[PDB]
Amino acid sequence: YDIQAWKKQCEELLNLIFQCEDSEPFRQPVDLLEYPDYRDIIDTPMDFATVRETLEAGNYESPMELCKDVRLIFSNSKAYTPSKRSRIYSMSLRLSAFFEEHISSVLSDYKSALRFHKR
Ligand SMILES: COC(=O)Nc1ccc(Cc2ccncc2)cc1
Repeated sequence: YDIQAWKKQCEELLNLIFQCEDSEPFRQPVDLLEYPDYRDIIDTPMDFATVRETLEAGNYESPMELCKDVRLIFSNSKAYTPSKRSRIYSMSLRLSAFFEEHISSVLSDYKSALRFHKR
């Protein structure tokens, strides 16, 4: 029932994502010089360094907020892909499955801890 445990659990999950070769296109903001029309399609850019920085700044209140930003990285990749068979999109699908598999217990434990706090 540790209400604060999610933060280090998220730091460790982010460390695992950074070690994954599938995260390489998503470690830094999309290069607008290489994809000049990117902001015509994508309203809110997001990447794993921004997520890590937001967490380290103490600007996430809950793992649900972190999860919303990580999910935005994947929906941006799906929205920008010209094909469902593109390399970067295919990497986002595997990385998304890995993320969802690992974030599930973080979300469950935090919500359980908060319910216990308000029992
Ligand atoms: C400096 O790193 C980048 O610019 N990385 C990157 C990440 C996503 C995209 C967008 C995309 C393209 C094709 N399929 C799916 C999504 C482009 C580039």
